[PDB]
Amino acid sequence: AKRIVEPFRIKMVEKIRVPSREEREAALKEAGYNPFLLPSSAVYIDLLTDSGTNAMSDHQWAAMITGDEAYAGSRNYYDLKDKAKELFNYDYIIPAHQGRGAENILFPVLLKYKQKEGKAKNPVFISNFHFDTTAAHVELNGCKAINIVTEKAFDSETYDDWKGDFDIKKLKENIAQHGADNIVAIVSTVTCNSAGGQPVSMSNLKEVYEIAKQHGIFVVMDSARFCENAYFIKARDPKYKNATIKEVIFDMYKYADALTMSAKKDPLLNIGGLVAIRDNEEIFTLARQRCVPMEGFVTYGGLAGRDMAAMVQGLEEGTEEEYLHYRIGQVKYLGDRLREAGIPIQYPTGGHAVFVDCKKLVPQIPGDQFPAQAVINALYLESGVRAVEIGSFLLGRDPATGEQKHADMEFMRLTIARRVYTNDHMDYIADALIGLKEKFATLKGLEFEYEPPVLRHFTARLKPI
Amino acid sequence: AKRIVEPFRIKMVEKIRVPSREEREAALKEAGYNPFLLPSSAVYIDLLTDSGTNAMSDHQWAAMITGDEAYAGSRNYYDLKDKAKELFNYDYIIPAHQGRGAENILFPVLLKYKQKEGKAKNPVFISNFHFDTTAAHVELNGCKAINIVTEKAFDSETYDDWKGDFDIKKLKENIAQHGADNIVAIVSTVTCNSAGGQPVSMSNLKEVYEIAKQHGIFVVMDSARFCENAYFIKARDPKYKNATIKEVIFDMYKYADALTMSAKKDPLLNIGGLVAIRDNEEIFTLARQRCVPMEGFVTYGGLAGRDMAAMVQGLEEGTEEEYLHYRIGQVKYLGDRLREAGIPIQYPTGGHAVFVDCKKLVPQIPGDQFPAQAVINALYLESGVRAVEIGSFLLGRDPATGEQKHADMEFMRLTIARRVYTNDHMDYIADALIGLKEKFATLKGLEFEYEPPVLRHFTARLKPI
Amino acid sequence: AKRIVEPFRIKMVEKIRVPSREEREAALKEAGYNPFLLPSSAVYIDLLTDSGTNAMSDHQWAAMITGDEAYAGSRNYYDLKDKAKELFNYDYIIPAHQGRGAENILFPVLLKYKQKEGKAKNPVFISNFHFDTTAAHVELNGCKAINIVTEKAFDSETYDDWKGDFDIKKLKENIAQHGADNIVAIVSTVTCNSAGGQPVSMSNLKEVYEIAKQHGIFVVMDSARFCENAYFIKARDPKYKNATIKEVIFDMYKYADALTMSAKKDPLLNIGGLVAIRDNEEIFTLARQRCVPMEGFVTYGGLAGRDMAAMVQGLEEGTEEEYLHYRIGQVKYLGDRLREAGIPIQYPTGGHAVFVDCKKLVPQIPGDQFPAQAVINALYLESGVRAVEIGSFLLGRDPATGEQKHADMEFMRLTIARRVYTNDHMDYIADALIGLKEKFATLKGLEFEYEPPVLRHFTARLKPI
Amino acid sequence: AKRIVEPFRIKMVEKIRVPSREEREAALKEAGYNPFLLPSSAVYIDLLTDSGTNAMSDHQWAAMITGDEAYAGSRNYYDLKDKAKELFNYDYIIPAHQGRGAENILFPVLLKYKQKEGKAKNPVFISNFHFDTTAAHVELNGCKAINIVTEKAFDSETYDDWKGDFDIKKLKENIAQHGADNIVAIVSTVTCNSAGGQPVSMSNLKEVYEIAKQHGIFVVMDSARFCENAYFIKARDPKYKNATIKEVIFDMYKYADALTMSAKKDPLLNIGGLVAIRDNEEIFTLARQRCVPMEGFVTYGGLAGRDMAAMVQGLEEGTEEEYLHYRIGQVKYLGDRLREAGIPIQYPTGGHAVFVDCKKLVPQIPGDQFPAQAVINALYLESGVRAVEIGSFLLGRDPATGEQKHADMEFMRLTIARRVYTNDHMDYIADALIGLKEKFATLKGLEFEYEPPVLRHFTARLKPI
Ligand SMILES: [K+]
Ligand SMILES: [K+]
Ligand SMILES: [K+]
Ligand SMILES: [K+]
Repeated sequence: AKRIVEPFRIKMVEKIRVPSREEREAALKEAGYNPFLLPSSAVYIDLLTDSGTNAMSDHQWAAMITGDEAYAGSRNYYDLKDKAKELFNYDYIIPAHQGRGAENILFPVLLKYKQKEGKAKNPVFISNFHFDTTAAHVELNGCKAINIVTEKAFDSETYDDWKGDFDIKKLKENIAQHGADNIVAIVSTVTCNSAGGQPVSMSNLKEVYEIAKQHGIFVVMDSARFCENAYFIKARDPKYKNATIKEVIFDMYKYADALTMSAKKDPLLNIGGLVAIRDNEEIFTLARQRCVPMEGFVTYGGLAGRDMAAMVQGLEEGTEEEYLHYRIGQVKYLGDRLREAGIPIQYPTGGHAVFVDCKKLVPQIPGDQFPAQAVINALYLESGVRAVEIGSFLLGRDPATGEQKHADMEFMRLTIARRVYTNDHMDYIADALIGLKEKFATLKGLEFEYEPPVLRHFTARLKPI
Repeated sequence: AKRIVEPFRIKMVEKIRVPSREEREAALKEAGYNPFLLPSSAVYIDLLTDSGTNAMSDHQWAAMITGDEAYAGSRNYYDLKDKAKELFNYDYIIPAHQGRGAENILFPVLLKYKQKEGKAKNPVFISNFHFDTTAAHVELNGCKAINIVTEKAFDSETYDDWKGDFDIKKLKENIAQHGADNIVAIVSTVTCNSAGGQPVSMSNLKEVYEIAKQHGIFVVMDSARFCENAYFIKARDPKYKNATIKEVIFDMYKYADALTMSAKKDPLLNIGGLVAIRDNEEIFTLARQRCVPMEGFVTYGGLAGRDMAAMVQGLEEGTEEEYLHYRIGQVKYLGDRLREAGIPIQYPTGGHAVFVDCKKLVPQIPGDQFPAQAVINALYLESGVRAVEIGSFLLGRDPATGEQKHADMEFMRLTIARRVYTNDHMDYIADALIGLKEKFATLKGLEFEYEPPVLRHFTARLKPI
Repeated sequence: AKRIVEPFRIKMVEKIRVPSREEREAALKEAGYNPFLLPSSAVYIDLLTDSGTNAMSDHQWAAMITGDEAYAGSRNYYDLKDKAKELFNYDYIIPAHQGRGAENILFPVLLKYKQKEGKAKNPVFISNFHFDTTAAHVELNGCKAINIVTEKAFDSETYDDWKGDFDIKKLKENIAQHGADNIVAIVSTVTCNSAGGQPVSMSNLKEVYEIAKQHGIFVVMDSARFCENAYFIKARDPKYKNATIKEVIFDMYKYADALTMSAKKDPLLNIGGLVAIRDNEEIFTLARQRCVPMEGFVTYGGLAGRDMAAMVQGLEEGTEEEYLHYRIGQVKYLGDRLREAGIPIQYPTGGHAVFVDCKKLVPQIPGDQFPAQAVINALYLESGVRAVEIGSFLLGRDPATGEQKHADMEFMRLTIARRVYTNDHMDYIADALIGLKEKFATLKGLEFEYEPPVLRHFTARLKPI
Repeated sequence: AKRIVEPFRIKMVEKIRVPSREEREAALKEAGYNPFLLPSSAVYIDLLTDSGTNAMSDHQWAAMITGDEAYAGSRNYYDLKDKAKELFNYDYIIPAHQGRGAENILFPVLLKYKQKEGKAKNPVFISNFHFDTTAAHVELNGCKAINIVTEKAFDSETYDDWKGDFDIKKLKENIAQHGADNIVAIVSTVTCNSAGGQPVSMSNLKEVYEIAKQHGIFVVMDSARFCENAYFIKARDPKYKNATIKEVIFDMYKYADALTMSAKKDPLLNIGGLVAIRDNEEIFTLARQRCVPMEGFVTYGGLAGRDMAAMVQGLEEGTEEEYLHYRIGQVKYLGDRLREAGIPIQYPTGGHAVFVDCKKLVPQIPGDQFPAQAVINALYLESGVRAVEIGSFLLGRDPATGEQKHADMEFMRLTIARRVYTNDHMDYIADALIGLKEKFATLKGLEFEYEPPVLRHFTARLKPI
């Protein structure tokens, strides 16, 4: 396992504490054995997500201080528009308060646009893998969300360079089965979050786009982690070996017609989103009409002018290679410490998180007793570290039978915020999990106390068996 | 006119400039004669709105610096929940990125809840006056928005203590006409924005609520300007003469079942919103489910933890009587300067803006040629001041005929941001408007250089006749 | 009296409060009838000084966030060096923590340098008027401080364009009487602080410098209020009518060999000082050797890197003409309000304060009972405003007699911080003083409760007679 | 070597870069082969000092935003006064812009006070080891500075718990030789900076004070690193094994009459100093009289109000045992990596820095050709790390001989700022120096290209022999 040194130094700290074992026990109980309900004051290292918890630089804070709060025509709106043109070569932007706000603005518009023509009678969206909010917006607008990530993604321990790739065969099959008239859009998720933050190669992006253009399908690049994706392209694709990260990004965006982006990820913010449209003025116009009632006036889109200013600077900092090398090498370091100790993970590690296969750690716990959640709860009780479940607890029940939907993998996600934790915090997390090796055998499994009909993952209360 | 001194001093300034008249001319020329498309660098004093342009205190900025960005369970979410309980006595809160995000969360849920029971077959919402985003969410959810503000509001020059009051007779008629089963909710807007920022009295709020409860109708308090409303109750209602602002606020919230709030207004923020629900756990639960896909996870609701922290401090600062007395006395000063010089305004002045009747100043320009906007542009070319048109340009066309709807008022809104401008900036606005008197007579009227089917006012290109 | 509008708007406020009469009585008593000993919490509007209490801009605070804290070689040290070259054309700088720190570095060095040659046997310093700290350093180094300001300065009510000028006849007499060999340096104070913030004309600066260079005397420009001085030159000297403020500044510094500067005045800071030397490398080298033990390493001089960064931005903002016009116009507005009510002031008003000639207000109080201090205390008690005495209280005892040294003028200085208070705060101050008109005759006078041997103006405890 | 994990996480970063070798070479050349004249932009990791380069917390930054800039009676002045009472039990404070400002205020006053009695005819100061500025102020006031640190301090590789201790026998001998009447003060430096940041034991501090009080000698505690000293007492003295850090601190200050403090060290600030006097009101009054001309008015002492506010919070954070354990453990980590690799260091490591012996690394370079500076320079050329030479280049020339003074040691000081660098930056430094091992043998030595008289080390330009 190799530690990579920060290409920055610390300028401001925030105190963190390890609550006592007694305090953690009381807190977990109070939270109904569901870490999502814990107050942040009961957490030492928080690995719930890499969304909006990042540390900004002094230049981002400085940009906030001088941000223009004007209701219309903020200076920072124009700077953001120029930044999006510089990075992606896209001519239109609509700021949004966060990624799911950008989805909310654009997706209904793309459906309406396909329907206007008389098409989209049985509308679907196709993606390598739809993130949870993205799929939620697809479904709320009456469409079907289809995921066709390569099957190499489901082979956890086997190394592959590009586990976020679309399965091209399945794409062609879906187009023939549903008809191009029913495909509202293809959503290319970079990096492919739900497959473990695995990169999509340039040639796969290009082939997907070429096919889409042969059938007139609109392509949207879900870009929360577009920089981590570009780093991996540069690291693993010989063709981009000597290219700068911005060159890679520039080529990637040749293969989409628009982007939706959570700026809470790669652009190193605490809040913020964006819609950028390459050149379709009609889509831009319609998306602006929806922006007004849902997010805000079109030159701020539900953000303070200081957050647009921070976004402009964060977009530049998120592309820097020295930073990306360190950031992703840190996630790899954590992954390697775990792997070297016999803990099974998705390998290789993606850009922002390490996924631990809990099935192999607790064979005695059946899917429906949430084995990944039992590991997470033990980790919490043992170290004050908060991780999140990507398994059968999250998957939920089959609506037709009302039975626990079958979960192929029982993952614990160790999600890492950008520029917040050092490699010694990474060692603390790895030692806590390795240390549970002889406790895994005795873990019991959990039951429901209160099971909500929807979004159970977030508020269900549980109890050990 | 009486000037009231600031109960604070200046700690940080932001530079503003009066572009040269040719710059102004060039700018307005280039903006297609429509100030909602000017960049903020073309503006000297901005009076477009009082939303999100406020100046925060040093305690608000300090609260931002230590705000908790945790994804779940932020410390500032708990502080906000306690502050809402303290101010309104409401037990449930859902943060939102801004007021229209709170409307988007709650309104669909209220409709579904009324329909769940089998009711709401021809659904309507009734308000003293629906703000523009509020009415847009009502209509987007297939409902009708009915406004029943007292007719005293339309008598501009005649003083009345309570021009934002609901007409109780029209309320009872609407209930009988539509049926209580069709009334999804009553929306009490305080202050009554669309009537000129005019207060709703405590006895009117109470009567509306009592009637609503007889019929089982849910009442929502649209609270962007609740503190300005409470100041006016304390100033004009003998019953609250010796009460504190917080006591007034506490009594007001006994007359609603929930509130929607743009925290960009009275709570003195640049971004931020809130949904608070008094005690209906089921509505809370359903609103939480909608919050997730639209705004964000339920403990941050599309806000950075630093903005929840500023919001807690801002809610406290917004209730301070000395500040409210100053703030509202500044708007009354600008109004009195105008009134004393013979410019007709809605009187008395509301909490946050001065409304000027432009029909009376440019009689030769008919509604369809935009009298208010020609006043607005003139005001921009002469002084760099950007005001907003509340008239024929804003009213729009009637889709049935494509007929320019008839406005009964051609207003110029002079909207004032909190703690940003001095009484001297107020004298600059008034003198510039009083300096136009000779030119009003020679004012032309504008034509459309480019007109859009929706967002007219935001994006239409116009040209002088 | 004419109110001039701010060329900026407010971005951050600081709450201020009027303590009750009961609190003000208690506080003044506790501070032994000496406002210098009051806590800031017992003060409403603070007019004690215009030093370090200014309001910075958003660009100044932004500059502080990215400031380089490096011990040696800070980026901001090089920016400050380039800024001093740009403004003054001086090639060497030494930062200092504030203006008396710059005096402490430079004055000892100039003495030593004059003595090295065998001169300076009975060393003196000559100025138009030595500020208090400046004279203190002159005396601490065993030298005599001589002040030769024009006699027009002592004629309060009679207008003169240049009351800070040096009396050229007295200069030539002093050179002849002491000998050029005994004159360590001439100190040109701009504006002339002790004369009421009155400007020194360009032709007087030039004449003084030409004379100094005939006798080989070193000239130091005490520059705390160099921008206020430059504004007055542009406003009153026909030769600079069309010049920019920077052109005026560039010409003024042609008439000195070095400068000492409190950056807490015109450069708009809360802390900060500077030594700049035109071209004498030897003086620079000696001043750098003294800087090390007294202030800090030579590339920070007792300042954080964030304060050097703010100083670079402040230096530029302090020169803006629209800001100086407003600022100086605010001080003239307060002075004109007083003059129009028959309150005798130094006229015309200087750049940063209004001086109220208290000998005329309180004739019944003789110097040694401190007339100006009697006015200040009554003003404090009546309004919460804190001002400062520029009279016989400050003048202190005669070292020969041990009795009250005789005082020319008995002034009350109303010192105005930059960008902090509005013209409504000025009205407040003027109205409180004007409202004391009838009380002036009966004012009792002051005795000592405790008199410190030196610097008694800062800590003496006094009692009302 | 053991890595200790941070008891905080990162909230703001500052980018740092490793110049290229080319750049590195160019820059060092341009700088005259001397790192005290390099600009910070040519440095990757800066180990010049631990003074004022620390990272503050979010609570410190927040405290700055609400700091009171009042000229007199700032709220923060009173908070600081209470804080010094709480920590040290001292009743009087005088803020100072930094530690040498505090020395400048107090030392001349102690001299004068001893002389007032007719004593101090051949005045001396005695310390375990006077820091450089401290000795400079002693000498500038005509006194002799005597250092009597235990001889255990000069035995680099031999472990001793208390290498900063005074040699009590030499103390008694010096008192007998000079006479108590000539001893202006004893200065107890904690930790003992010049001995390598080595702690002074409680029992040594107590014994020194007891002896002083018997002779009537005033004791001053030089407190820049009082918290690091307190940590070591708790770690190594069995009597304080279960005491809190604050208890240890409280006891330490029982053994002094006053303190001088650079708050740029343990209090975690970028600027700031303090004078605190236990109970001698006369010393306090005299020190306040000198504070006025040299530093500022007595309630701010040359600091902005925001820096006093940060100091109050910094003083509390610098006492936190978890932080101190991490901080001191990080220095120990760096020392253990060097020692485990065979690099000779002062052992055990002190609180804030690692001292390396370059005499043994490059025996082929005489003292006069600068053995430590050639390690530093190559260290800089290979890694971009800047350290400070504590040896022959620092030492100078004997005043009466004028030849290169004999340097006992040829120490490279690796000084570590608080909360700025991670343990991976520590590895980067350890690796850079370890990887020089082979390469050391070929090092040449350096001569002067330009050697200034008394500003040698900061200024001399040098070249390689
Ligand atoms: K966040
Ligand atoms: K805003
Ligand atoms: K200050
Ligand atoms: K510093």
